[PDB]
Amino acid sequence: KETAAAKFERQHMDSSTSAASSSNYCNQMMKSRNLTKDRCKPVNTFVHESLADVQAVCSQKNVACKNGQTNCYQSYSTMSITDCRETGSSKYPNCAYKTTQANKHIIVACEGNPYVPVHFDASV
Repeated sequence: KETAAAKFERQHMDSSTSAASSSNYCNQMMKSRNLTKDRCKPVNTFVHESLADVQAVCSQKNVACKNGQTNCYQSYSTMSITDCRETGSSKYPNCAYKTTQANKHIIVACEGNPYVPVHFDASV
């Protein structure tokens, strides 16, 4: 069954582009990464950096997750990210999203050995 680490890459990593290139980026990515299979995931962030740079966040600034957990880490540097948010016209199975480009610090939750990201918590 898919591991938590593999699930993080599938839902959040897009090293193949430096940023979202059109307003349809989220619509395409959400569907292809299988994030709209059972329902429309309401919000999802993609990170446009190398996997190694994102995995490195687990050894950066330790911070509390939004939920209180203390296995969260924030990147020392800003990263290129795309914020995908469901629109008013979104209706399963035709999930629709608004694409927003941004450069922010990311906060992820890390677990395992090797200690890698398993959940995207927020961008600040």
